[PDB]
Amino acid sequence: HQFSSLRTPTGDISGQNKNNLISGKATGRVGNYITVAVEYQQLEEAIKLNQLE
Amino acid sequence: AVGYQLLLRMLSDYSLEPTPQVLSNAQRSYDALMTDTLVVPSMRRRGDFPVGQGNKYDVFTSDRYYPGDLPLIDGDIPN
Repeated sequence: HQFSSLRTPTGDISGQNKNNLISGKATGRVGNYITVAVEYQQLEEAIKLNQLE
Repeated sequence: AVGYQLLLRMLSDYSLEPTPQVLSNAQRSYDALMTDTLVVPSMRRRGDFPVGQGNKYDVFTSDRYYPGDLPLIDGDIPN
């Protein structure tokens, strides 16, 4: 919060108006999936795929 | 009372001197009128005067001491 001050010659603030209390917030949200997917046939892994790790 | 007072106040217009009987009657009427509208004030307590233990004072009430003339200055306007 932030405030502002008055200025009077004798401390009298009857006529003037006081400060308000406005509350604000910051909102965060979740994003999207980061997905990586691969696929291969059975025979590809049977013969071709070497050192898959 | 009113008539005698105004008569005494307007006699000088005709340059005539009032008689003692008229003065006495005016004084009597004025005294009666002043007696009618008479009030005698009563001196209330000072304000710091303690209230005796026999009155059974209590908290949440200002009965501990006699209520004087309240300042009637509260809030920001006093200062």
